[PDB]
Amino acid sequence: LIPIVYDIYSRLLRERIVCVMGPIDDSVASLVIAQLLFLQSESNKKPIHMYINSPGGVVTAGLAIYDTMQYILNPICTWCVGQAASMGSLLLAAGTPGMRHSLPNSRIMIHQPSGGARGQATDIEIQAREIMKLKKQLYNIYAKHTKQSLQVIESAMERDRYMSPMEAQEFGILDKVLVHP
Amino acid sequence: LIPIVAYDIYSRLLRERIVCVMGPIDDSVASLVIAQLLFLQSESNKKPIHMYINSPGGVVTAGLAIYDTMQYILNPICTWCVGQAASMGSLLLAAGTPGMRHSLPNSRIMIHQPSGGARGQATDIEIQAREIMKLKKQLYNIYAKHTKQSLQVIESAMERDRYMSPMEAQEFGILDKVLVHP
Amino acid sequence: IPIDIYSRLLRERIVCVMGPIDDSVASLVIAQLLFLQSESNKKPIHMYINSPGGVVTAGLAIYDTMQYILNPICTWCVGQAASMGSLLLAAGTPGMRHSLPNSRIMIHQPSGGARGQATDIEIQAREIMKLKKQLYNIYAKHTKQSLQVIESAMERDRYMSPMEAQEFGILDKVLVHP
Amino acid sequence: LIPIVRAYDIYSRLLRERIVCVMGPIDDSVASLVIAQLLFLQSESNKKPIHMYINSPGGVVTAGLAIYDTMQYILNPICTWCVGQAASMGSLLLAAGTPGMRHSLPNSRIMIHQPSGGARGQATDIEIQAREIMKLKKQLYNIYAKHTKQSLQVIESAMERDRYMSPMEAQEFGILDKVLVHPP
Amino acid sequence: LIPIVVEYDIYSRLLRERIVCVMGPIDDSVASLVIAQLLFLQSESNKKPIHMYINSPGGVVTAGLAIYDTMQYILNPICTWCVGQAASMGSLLLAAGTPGMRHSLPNSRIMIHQPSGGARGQATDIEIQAREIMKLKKQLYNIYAKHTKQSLQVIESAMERDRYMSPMEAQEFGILDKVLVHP
Amino acid sequence: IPIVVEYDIYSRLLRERIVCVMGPIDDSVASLVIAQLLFLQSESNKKPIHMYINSPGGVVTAGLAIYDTMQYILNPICTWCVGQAASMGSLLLAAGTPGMRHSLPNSRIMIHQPSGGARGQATDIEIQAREIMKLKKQLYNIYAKHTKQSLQVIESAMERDRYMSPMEAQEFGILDKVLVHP
Amino acid sequence: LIPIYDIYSRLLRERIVCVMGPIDDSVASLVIAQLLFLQSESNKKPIHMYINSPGGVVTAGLAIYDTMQYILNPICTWCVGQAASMGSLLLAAGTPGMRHSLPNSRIMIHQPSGGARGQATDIEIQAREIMKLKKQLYNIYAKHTKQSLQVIESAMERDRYMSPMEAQEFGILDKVLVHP
Amino acid sequence: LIPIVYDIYSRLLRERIVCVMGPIDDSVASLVIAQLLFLQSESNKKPIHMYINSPGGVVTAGLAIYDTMQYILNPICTWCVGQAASMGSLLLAAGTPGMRHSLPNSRIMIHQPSGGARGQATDIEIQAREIMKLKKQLYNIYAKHTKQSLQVIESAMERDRYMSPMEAQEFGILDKVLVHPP
Amino acid sequence: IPIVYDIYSRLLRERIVCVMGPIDDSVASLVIAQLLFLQSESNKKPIHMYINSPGGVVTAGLAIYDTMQYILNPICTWCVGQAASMGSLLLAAGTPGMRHSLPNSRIMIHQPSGGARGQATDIEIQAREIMKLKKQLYNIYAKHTKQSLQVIESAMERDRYMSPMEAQEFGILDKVLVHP
Amino acid sequence: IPIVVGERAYDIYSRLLRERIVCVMGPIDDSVASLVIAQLLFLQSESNKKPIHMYINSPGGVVTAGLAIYDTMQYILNPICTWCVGQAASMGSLLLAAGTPGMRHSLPNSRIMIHQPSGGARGQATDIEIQAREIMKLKKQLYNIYAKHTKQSLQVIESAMERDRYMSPMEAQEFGILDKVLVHP
Amino acid sequence: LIPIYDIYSRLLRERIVCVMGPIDDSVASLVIAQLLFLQSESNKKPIHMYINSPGGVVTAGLAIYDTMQYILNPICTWCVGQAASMGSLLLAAGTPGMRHSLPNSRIMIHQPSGGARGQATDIEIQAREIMKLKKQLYNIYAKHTKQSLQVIESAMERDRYMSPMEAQEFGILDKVLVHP
Ligand SMILES: [Cl-]
Ligand SMILES: [Cl-]
Ligand SMILES: [Cl-]
Ligand SMILES: [Cl-]
Ligand SMILES: [Cl-]
Ligand SMILES: [Cl-]
Ligand SMILES: [Cl-]
Ligand SMILES: [Cl-]
Ligand SMILES: [Cl-]
Ligand SMILES: [Cl-]
Ligand SMILES: [Cl-]
Repeated sequence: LIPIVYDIYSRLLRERIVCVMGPIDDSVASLVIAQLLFLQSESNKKPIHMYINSPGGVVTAGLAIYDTMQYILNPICTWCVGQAASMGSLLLAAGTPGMRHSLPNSRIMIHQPSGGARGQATDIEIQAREIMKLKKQLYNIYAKHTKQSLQVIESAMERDRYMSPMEAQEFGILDKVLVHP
Repeated sequence: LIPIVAYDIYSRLLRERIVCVMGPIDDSVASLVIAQLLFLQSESNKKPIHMYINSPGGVVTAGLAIYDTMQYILNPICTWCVGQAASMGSLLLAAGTPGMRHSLPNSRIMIHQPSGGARGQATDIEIQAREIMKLKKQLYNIYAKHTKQSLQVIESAMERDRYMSPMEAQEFGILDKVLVHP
Repeated sequence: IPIDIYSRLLRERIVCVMGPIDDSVASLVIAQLLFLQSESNKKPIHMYINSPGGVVTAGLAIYDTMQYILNPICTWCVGQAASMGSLLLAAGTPGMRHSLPNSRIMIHQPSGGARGQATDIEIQAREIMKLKKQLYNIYAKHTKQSLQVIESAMERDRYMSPMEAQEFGILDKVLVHP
Repeated sequence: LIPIVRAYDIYSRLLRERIVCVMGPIDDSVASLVIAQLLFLQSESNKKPIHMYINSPGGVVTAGLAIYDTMQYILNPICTWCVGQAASMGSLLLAAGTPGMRHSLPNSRIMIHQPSGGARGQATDIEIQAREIMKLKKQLYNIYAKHTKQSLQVIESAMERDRYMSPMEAQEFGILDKVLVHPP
Repeated sequence: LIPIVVEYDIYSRLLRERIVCVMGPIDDSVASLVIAQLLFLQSESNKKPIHMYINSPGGVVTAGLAIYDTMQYILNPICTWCVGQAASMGSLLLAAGTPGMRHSLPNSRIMIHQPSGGARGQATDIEIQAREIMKLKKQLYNIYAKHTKQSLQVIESAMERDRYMSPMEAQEFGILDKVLVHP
Repeated sequence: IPIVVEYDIYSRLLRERIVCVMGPIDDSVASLVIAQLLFLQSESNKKPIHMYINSPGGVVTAGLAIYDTMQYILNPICTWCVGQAASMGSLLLAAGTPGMRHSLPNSRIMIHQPSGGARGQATDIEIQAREIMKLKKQLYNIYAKHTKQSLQVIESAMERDRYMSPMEAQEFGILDKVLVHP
Repeated sequence: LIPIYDIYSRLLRERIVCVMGPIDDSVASLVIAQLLFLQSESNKKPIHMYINSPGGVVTAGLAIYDTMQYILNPICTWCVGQAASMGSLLLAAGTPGMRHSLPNSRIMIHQPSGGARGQATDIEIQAREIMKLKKQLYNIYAKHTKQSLQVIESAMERDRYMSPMEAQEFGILDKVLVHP
Repeated sequence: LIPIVYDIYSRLLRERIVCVMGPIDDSVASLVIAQLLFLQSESNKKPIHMYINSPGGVVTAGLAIYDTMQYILNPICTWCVGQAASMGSLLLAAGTPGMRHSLPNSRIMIHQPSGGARGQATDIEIQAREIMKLKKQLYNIYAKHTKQSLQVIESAMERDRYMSPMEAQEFGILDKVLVHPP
Repeated sequence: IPIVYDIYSRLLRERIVCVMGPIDDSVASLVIAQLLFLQSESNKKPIHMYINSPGGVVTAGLAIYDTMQYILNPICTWCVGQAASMGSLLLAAGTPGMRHSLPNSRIMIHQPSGGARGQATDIEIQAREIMKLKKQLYNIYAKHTKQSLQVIESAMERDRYMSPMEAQEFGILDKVLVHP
Repeated sequence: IPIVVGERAYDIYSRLLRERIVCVMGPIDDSVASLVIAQLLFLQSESNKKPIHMYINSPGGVVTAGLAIYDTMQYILNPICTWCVGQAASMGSLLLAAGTPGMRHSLPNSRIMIHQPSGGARGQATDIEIQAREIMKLKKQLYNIYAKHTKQSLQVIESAMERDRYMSPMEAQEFGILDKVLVHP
Repeated sequence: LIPIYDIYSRLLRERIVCVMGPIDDSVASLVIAQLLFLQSESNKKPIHMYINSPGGVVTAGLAIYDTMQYILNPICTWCVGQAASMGSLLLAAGTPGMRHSLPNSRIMIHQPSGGARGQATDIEIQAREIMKLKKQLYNIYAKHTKQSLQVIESAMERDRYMSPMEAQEFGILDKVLVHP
């Protein structure tokens, strides 16, 4: 359940490896950000490996991890394992250019954000105003790292868009579809 | 528990051309009220119909359904507020025939903007958000039509929960007479 | 439901206000009182009260109907007439408000709830005080008491015996035998 | 909870006036009653028109199609009256009325949208159920295009998302014929 | 709420017209009511035809066989009318109608599939319950092949998974006779 | 539940001297069947009684209660199996008048030993277990009486769940005729 | 579970206080305990406070606010992800010139929400204190944001979301970081 | 409770043993992949032993463990203990050719993946295409390591296919069926 | 729970594996991990297995049985309290002559139980697999008790409770020890 | 649970186990019986001659769990001193009487209860008969064990354990369950 | 809610046993285990017992009482907050002249409560036992408070709350503290 060799996630963290597993929420985001700032505080040069196997989660939690990645001076090497869907695909695409990897049988999914709203009509319009702001804010972030136009981003993320590692490499999400070290 | 006079107490009133809108208003309550308003119209298209309101409100689409049926039928409608007429219950009180909108002394009228919910993708949130804004402006135009107020007064008053006494509701234009028969 | 005993009493112009009082109970009571007024606006109406209380707006709805109809209303407290049940007992026609010897009457300020933003809570707190002032003026009107004593008595739960409620002005006669 | 007006409830009284009420969510229970009422009204007369009052937020697609088939099958002219709202399959029943007899109230609301559903099981069972919900999608689109007199391209474009319409917009689109303010 | 006529609920009013409604899922409660109606209609007249309206997603297999047996037993010609959908045992009752008297509305759909069930207990009880379910599967396949005029090899390959059909496809398969638009 | 007028569909069949044993069999169902059988005997002790069976079984004491009343009344009883007659349902099917036990072609009959529970002290377990073995032997003698089988064949066939086709139940002695047509 | 001390304690050794998730009496007690521990180390060394909170109890937020102002150390507030409700107050409560935010973060300000139950006298008592908290928060916001009381009233009447630049113009934060 | 020697699973990890026990989800997949990288960092030449006793689980979690196995340079010795079903059988076949073992009374099961889909018809078609892609993706992986044609994999995995260790060896899933170490 | 470092780990030093409580994939994985660890420490030293299990998952018990037969170490099985269902199979799987039981213990054997749900095709596959497990368990009991299959089939058709003396006569254990 | 204190931390029950003290408190199930049996075997491995102290404060529990502890108590060569604290009911009374003769003690206000075992049975009639014979064997098995250690005849045991039989420490000594009734020094 | 060596283990090092919260078999077994450990350390050093219990199981309170009276160490009972039901019995069970209580503490005594269900034979047995427990508690209270059995019967017939001075006069205490 938690092997000791020092839990198994710290021994990799000692090798400068940050694991992003399971759904992404404020708990997972705060742990990843705390590890990114600590590894930067130890060195501003050594690269940071980030293993991603997340089906998605909260949008604010994904942007919190994204900003911390795009703020630390260290180059981040993203490694997609199993799957990187929803905000997990953004963290995979937000890696250092040329250092974004994925395994052969992985799968990447992108889609527009979903949310909720309840209250008076004035409160619904305010909350719907921010959901559409996050939608276009995510579209600008994806178009920045994938080198795609906003038209292609809006057309592809209107629905759930699953991609194979080769389909994500050509789209601009990752860079290398590894088959061996 | 509904008493028997054979009918129930509400049907004995329905024979006297009396429709009771008591309690929360949803699809079930609106469907029953509309069915009664059309059955009373079939008996006579001239005899006035009396509507008693003791409703805290409910679904906006259900309240608009009753309002449309009230304005659709050519029968005169006398509205009677008992206890309280809040949310859509206040709209049904003001939707009566001009000059036939009454209220008891210790009644209470509350008006407020509609509330709702929305969940789904960002595209679905926007579609449902405007639709609530369309219902909000649709209610504000109906209130301004029967209360003879401007849209600025309706918007400023119904931004929050606006409770009114029968005198304040008469001064605002919702009801016409504050009855007192001691 | 014995064959309907409440429907039989209504034939003799008797409206029973038993159990708690909510929007459903008030709707039935108001519908019966107006039905009895449509038959005759002169014949007296008997109201049997055995209620532990309930929603305030439901009690005010019954009260306004009681004062609107021209029929004399004889109130008969049986067992207990607490909270809004005490108001309906005192709202009867003066000289026609009765209570059984071992019954009891309770009066107290209205209670409620409020939740939301600081603006909505202020609006709801405004209205719960208007109901408190409105109830005190109605109790002071029918019990022939001043607003000072009504505020001092209804600040907490105030239970009264049929003799204490008669002296306080809630009811008129404490029946021993007919 | 229904008033009693020999005695019957208010819905059974309207049924004697040849009025069927489709009010509330439409499932198999509601559809069967509506189909049973439509069959009984036809067995009383094949010429007298049938009035259908609609106040439904929608429901099961197979339930709405069941009512639609019975509406087109029976020989009686069907006057559809939208009261309150006619959303999802309720809008299809409104547009399924006799041409020229589809009415609505001025503040009513009409919504059309593509069908939804679910699928669970093996990959083979997923593909079978998925192809079925796509056949129902194309089946609804051809029915809407038939009664709204629109092209398939317009129907496919408008029903991709939830499409809310006003009585004036639903009249322009071809769902209803006239928006009534008073009895004609 | 079921509406009331005054010639009496709407299903009781149709029962006097010799119309039995098989609506919703089919279980022992629904099957027993349909059987009680069919045997009452035969006692009233063994010559007058019985009409059966079907709008069922299916249900218990034993309940569907109970209705099918009563259908084939009574001497009355049975006109089956599919409204909405006739799936699982509902498609079997639709095919169980008198030949030439099996109809369906245009936008209906018919689904057929092999039966499903459960089994739990000791290994001896599992083998008893499994053999009985397999006997029901072969029993249904023979009934379908009898009324659809198809071969067992066709029935075995079609009902292996869920097989949805349009009224035109169901007519060609042999489940119903006529697809009706206007009478 | 349908209604006739001249009355539910089961009450209308009872006027034709038909008793329906549908669904599970518990103390409630057994009491109704026995109340109808004794009522049908009070009308006529010589006219036959028809019993339609579509039951998966239930409580054994409830099945024995119906069996006792069936054998006690003087009326001949024609048992008709529709759908399935399992557990005590097969016992009521075999308890019909000899030569008047029928079944539809696709019906299914099952027989099995009784099941139950027992909880308490060791003394209570022994008493409750002894009564279950008495019910088991009491059922086996009743089955062997009406099927004309030996106790051994009844004991070995009912050790596990024994499902039979209508032809297999006719050969075993549970029913007499497998009707493909009236 | 949490990666090994632990990880938050490591950042505390670097004088970093993390205000993550909702804010209640338990979270406020931990933050105040960490702030008092960092002040016991030194009375002038800067304390860093990273915020990623959707809000929470108002009384718990005021507990953190008073502790932030009372301690002598300069507080460096960093908005990560979001800082809504009381989270924006703690973000704006930082030392002037030391209130930062990430580029894609978001700030929300709104009047306090609560509840009241009981009799009319108890409803009126609890309704007063909520109004007092509303003016108390409005005075706290107007102080650090250097805005007028009318602006704070019109802004926090409904929910108001702001980008890091919009909150910098309003007066919540001071510096908006960007691509290094 | 896990014993203490560290825990019993950590002492085996010192002997280069990775345990894939119980159902497979994202939590189990991450721990296995993390343990496989610990053994690779210690040595790229030393073989890794992976004991499997899993009924299966999430397919994406099984593909994650599969990719790490094929990625690392270390030879992997898969040992089927108890059962290797669903993705557990794929991990058993994913071992290095010639190093896939099984105990005599183990049980191997292969079957096509299962999933769910809900939403609008457009969302159903998108998710249905993905389930069919996972189906053919697993079929090509099984065909690659079992050295079978795609025709055989489709027929064998259309339903739940249970295999004895001797049958799974002939099918190509494992290599050796051991009783005692030879 | 008790420390001496649990009490079971202290026994694991003395090459003692405890199989107590219901057996599932969790218990089976722990037992196999202990058996593999004790084999790595020594291939000749015997392994003692104390059994107090009411049974459980059949595949979990088969995983323990195969691991017992795989390792080269002799395995002494000690029945304490009860050894029922798969617990009796592990008791009989010990090294011939090293299968013991306390005097007031209790041994029970029975055919496996399971479930099946789905289409008629799926029922037949799962039913065929349950019957394979039944014959597989029957061959294992006749493998260690040296009884004929006719005796194994007739005894395990129902729940067969045995005393330690009866289980020794049947061949499940070898010694009934009152004192060492 | 508190802890005490070459520098190991000991929970309060391990500190007593180091003094060769096994605590049997609360209900007795497979989990409790497994821990007690594990502790008795550990204390025997340290020394097969030093006495083992067993404190009992149990309301009872599973019969097979109590027999598992009883057999292990009789198997190990170490003399076992049983100390009844609070109450020793159901199987707890059997463990109190299972101690070495002359070393069975009890506190003044303790309470000892004995009764026949209870159980359940569900399934077919054949399964009910099998499970009924098995609880009957356990009943006779417990009666023979009580009659052995209390030195009472089997008939006295059958008459006393038909219902719940509560005893004071003085009554349990006269009956033969314990030897010494401690008297507050 | 455990401040770290935890705070209760640190007090046990000073020979202080805490009896907090309700008293059940779990609490009684811990208190008895601590009293036995503190006796093995020293038979002469006094043992301090801090009591803040609302009461609980009677057999659990009798177990602690029998352990307080069996060890040779003088027991100093210190009532804090409340000592109700069996907590008051353990308070009066201290060494004569070493029973203390804080000024605003509260002592409550009451007859035992219990349940009963089953046949009429089982009802009489369980009721005859709860009366023996009732009379047993009455003898223990009358022994340490030096009151008569008739006074204990009348006092514990209902819930009898006492102030620290009323408990001292009744015989439950010895000294009502104000300062050490
Ligand atoms: Cl970077
Ligand atoms: Cl009008
Ligand atoms: Cl009056
Ligand atoms: Cl038509
Ligand atoms: Cl026929
Ligand atoms: Cl007879
Ligand atoms: Cl500061
Ligand atoms: Cl490899
Ligand atoms: Cl071996
Ligand atoms: Cl010994
Ligand atoms: Cl002492």
